[PDB]
Amino acid sequence: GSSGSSGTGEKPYECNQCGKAFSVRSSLTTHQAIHTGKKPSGPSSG
Ligand SMILES: [Zn+2]
Repeated sequence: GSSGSSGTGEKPYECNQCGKAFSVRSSLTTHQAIHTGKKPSGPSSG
């Protein structure tokens, strides 16, 4: 599609998991909590 920030593009920080927009990136981080989605590696590796 059309990808580019040259005109139309408001609310750069918004949630998609449940659908909740925000204002400050700091806010999105506070909401990311309930939206668990991490992938920490283990102490061993192959
Ligand atoms: Zn959400």
